[PDB]
Amino acid sequence: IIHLTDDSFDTDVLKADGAILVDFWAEWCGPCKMIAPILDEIADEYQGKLTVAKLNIDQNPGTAPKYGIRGIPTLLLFKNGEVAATKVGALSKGQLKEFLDAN
Amino acid sequence: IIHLTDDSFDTDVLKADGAILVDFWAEWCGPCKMIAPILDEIADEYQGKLTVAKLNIDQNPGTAPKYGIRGIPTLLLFKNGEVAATKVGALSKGQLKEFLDAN
Amino acid sequence: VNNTIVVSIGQAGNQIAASFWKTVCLEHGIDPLTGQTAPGVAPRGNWSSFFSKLGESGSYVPRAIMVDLEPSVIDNVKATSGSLFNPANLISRTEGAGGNFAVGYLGAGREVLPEVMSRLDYEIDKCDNVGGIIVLHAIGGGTGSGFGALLIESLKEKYGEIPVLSCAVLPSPQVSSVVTEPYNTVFALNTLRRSADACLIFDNEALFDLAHRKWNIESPTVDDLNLLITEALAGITASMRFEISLRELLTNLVPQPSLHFLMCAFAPLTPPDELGIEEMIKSLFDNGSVFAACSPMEGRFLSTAVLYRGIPLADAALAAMREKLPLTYWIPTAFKIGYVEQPGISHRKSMVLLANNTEIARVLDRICHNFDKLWQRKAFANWYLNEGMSEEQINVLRASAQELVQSYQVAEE
Amino acid sequence: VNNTIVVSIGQAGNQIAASFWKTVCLEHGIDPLTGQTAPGVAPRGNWSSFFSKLGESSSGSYVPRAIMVDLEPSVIDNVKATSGSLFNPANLISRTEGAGGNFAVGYLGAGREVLPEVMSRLDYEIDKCDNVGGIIVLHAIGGGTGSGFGALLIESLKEKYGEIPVLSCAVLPSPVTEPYNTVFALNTLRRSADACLIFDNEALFDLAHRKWNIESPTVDDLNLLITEALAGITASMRFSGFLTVEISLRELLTNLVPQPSLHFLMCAFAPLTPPDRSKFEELGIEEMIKSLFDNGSVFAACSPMEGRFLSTAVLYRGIMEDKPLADAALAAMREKLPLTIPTAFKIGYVEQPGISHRKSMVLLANNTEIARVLDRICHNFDKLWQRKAFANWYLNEGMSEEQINVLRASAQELVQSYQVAEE
Ligand SMILES: Nc1nc2c(ncn2[C@@H]2O[C@H](COP(=O)(O)OP(=O)(O)OP(=O)(O)O)[C@@H](O)[C@H]2O)c(=O)[nH]1
Ligand SMILES: Nc1nc2c(ncn2[C@@H]2O[C@H](COP(=O)(O)OP(=O)(O)OP(=O)(O)O)[C@@H](O)[C@H]2O)c(=O)[nH]1
Repeated sequence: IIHLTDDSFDTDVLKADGAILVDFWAEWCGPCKMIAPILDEIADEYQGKLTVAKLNIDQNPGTAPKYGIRGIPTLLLFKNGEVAATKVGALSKGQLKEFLDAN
Repeated sequence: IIHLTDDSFDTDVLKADGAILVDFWAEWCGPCKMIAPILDEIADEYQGKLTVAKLNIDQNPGTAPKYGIRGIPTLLLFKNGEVAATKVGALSKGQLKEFLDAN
Repeated sequence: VNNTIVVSIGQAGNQIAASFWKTVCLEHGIDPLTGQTAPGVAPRGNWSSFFSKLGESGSYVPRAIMVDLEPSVIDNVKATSGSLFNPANLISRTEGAGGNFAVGYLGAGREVLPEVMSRLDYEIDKCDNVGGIIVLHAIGGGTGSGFGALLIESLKEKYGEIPVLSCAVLPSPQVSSVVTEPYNTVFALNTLRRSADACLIFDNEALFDLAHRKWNIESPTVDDLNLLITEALAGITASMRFEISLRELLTNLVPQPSLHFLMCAFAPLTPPDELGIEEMIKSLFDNGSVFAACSPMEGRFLSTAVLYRGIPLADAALAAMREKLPLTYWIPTAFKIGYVEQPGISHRKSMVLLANNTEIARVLDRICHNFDKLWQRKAFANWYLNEGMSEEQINVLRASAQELVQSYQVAEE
Repeated sequence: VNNTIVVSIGQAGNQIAASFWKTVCLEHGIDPLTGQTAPGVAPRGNWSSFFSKLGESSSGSYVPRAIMVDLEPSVIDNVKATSGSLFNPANLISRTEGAGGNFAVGYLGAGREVLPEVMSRLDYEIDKCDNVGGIIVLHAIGGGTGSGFGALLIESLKEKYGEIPVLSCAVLPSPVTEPYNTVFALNTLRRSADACLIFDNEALFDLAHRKWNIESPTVDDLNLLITEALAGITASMRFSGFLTVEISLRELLTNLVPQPSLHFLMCAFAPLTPPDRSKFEELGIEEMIKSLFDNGSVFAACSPMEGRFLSTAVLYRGIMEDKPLADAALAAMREKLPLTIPTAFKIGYVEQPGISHRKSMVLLANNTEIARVLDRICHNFDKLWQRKAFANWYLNEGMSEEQINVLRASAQELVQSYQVAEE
């Protein structure tokens, strides 16, 4: 489980080798808590293939506005320093996979 | 079709060799009349395998209370002098068979 | 902190209790198989109201007594609940009550009464402050009805100052068969009426319908019906577990001792497959939401308690609802609102409605009429007559129910 | 109607056995502490498949067609303590020593001593069957009783009865001498068992921690998962009904095993919803079927989708809300699976739900990724045997050094079989 700050985003996400999934979230977001246990399973089954990161938008208000986030939870797939795909809202552990499989 | 009294229950049901199905019933019971034609079919198809008996609880009030009957119709399966299984209420000729097949 | 004991009786009663206790354990963070909580930390809320503690860093034991005249349900609870319950408080005999009120009240139930009362004596004594006993039982059979009525009477004779709430499961009309159930129900009703301090009804017909229509189960299981009851019961007791006593709760619900019958409703009734607060309240009060086969909105409310559970505007919609209820005019009314932080494990937020409503009369008159169908021809008379009841005694009890109905009929002006 | 006898060996075996029988009693309405039913009532379902009736209906009893064997007595003592008069006391056989985690003790030492009694109880159970349809052997293979005597008894079973199907349900250790015992047991499971269903403790551990939030999972937690799967697999044999597709152990293994050399199976279950919420929270059919075929749902630390399916059975039970949807879904899965050796895709349905889920599914598969689980084991065995770690343990016990090489080679012959089936 990788926690991020605004200061660490550059190195952790953008300068990163290999694919990375970022969960922009908050404590006061019902649906965000819903997928917290789901995201842990993917951190196992996509070992080496993916790294899973989290950014809490309350304590780090600087990053989300840069990416045009419309709400939370927002899953962002990064490859180099680039957004590959986007998932908005809480979802099944199965729809998440089909999303990861194709990109 | 075997009719019973309280006096004949002992010999006819309890001292009986082989399996026996007893229908505790009444004329003023809607559901009891419902299965009267059904019980005749089983008296044919289970020849030797089963004997089918009837006890009218109005004219023989002594027997049902001994067996903890909660209402009518009540089908009781006897083997020796023992209640093997119990069916309460009117039923299909098919559910009756699956009940007889298993016991 | 007031203490509550739960005495469950017969098949239904003990099956419901088993599921009640597992749930309440989970809500408090108590392990339902051992009675233990995470090392160091304690159970959530006012746990001592329903549990009592054994050692130190120790086990939590439900204030529970389970009774049956047949062994198999209580044996299921033993197989499936580890060291949770007090072994001395699980009491069973062998032969059952054969669906006969009289065996429960005059026959075999009379024989277990002392042991049961002994266990009650012990659970009452170990309470620092006994707030109430709750009796869970179905009243269609012989044990929950006959022994249930016997125990209630015994309890009020000896303790008297202790409030007794009966949570009574009523039988749905049978169409496949003609059964003794109406007799048993009416016989039990007499006691519920004269001795219990309140009786909360659970109509099997409505629960089936709720499972079939709102939960979407093609053909509901007894286990589906019990889960409906469990969550209502978890909700009612929530106000006492996180605080108000059973006595304070019944005081506000009951304005006259001759009008102490209750119905309940639950929200959300969504299939086991999150709602706005205004619509939750709207649902909670709809006729198709009550755990009885009647329409509360077409009768009158004597008194109401709403107990909300979970996560302002909440006070506005409840106020609006208050003003829309048809009220009994000369009897004193109450509309009590409760809030509890800790949610049911089922739903992030939920509500129970407890209500004293005159429509209970249509439910009771349905039972009376099924009885009269049987009694007009002395249908199963000798079942009861050859077990200690007289013909005159049956009539007296039948008249007692008719009087209960009449009470609520009068309350409706 | 087919009869099944369940033989359980060693700690794991018997603890699982106890949990299985309690659940089965509850499904059939049989009192799990006394073998009785309420006055006048018979059990639900086809109870005689797994139970025999003792005596009259009054004081009589329904007795699990069960035999429990151990060397150490603690576990069978515990069964006696928790299970009233359910079992036939003559079918609970134990001694005094444990096998001390030594396969050779169970196979050649103290195990040989228990065999005539155990075999004699098998005789008695067998003969009192109208028609015996199979024997299920419940055991862990990381210790010395389940592995050694499990090996001894399956061999013995096949020599004496031959034609009777024998299915092993075998628990595998999670990453002591466990890798040694596993490998030794595998030989017999390869050569003599008609089929072997693995339960990988590593996967069970993860599921219990992951899906259920148990920080420190116990064996009780792991046994819940196994029990559900066992109840679910045996439901086709224990119930009948208008829509119930009755399937014998014979028919099941026939469809799951395409060649005698490929008879190792894995299983998945759904829903894996935490017991905490079991009846209050339900999955729809979609999510349920989806989950069933997910890599994170198999009782094996590996990924069936990255390998190839040789064969498959989906065993559904309980409520069916939407049969066109379920058929559409299974048909879609059937066309999505990586395939080899011609495949089978069998679907079973049982009306009766289990005791904890309104509807549930078990997936049994013959899949080539079982090679991964087996590979993990052999790498650990080789890591100890390369330096002869606890070798004298087994040498001083009757096994010869060259003969354990044979068994390491035997298991390798099985791991190569599944690798060949993939490419
Ligand atoms: N809601 C609900 N109703 C039940 C349950 N079990 C039985 N019933 C109903 O309750 C009535 C029977 O009462 P029981 O509690 O089962 O029987 P008992 O009177 O307590 O015991 P006996 O007289 O020996 O038969 C019937 O109308 C059944 O429909 C249950 O678990 N939940
Ligand atoms: N899933 C599960 N695994 C178990 C259980 N009990 C033991 N195990 C595992 O089984 C393996 C040990 O095998 P045992 O059955 O305990 O040994 P045994 O043959 O019974 O007894 P000994 O030969 O005397 O040691 C280890 O991998 C344990 O983690 C259980 O109840 N459930």
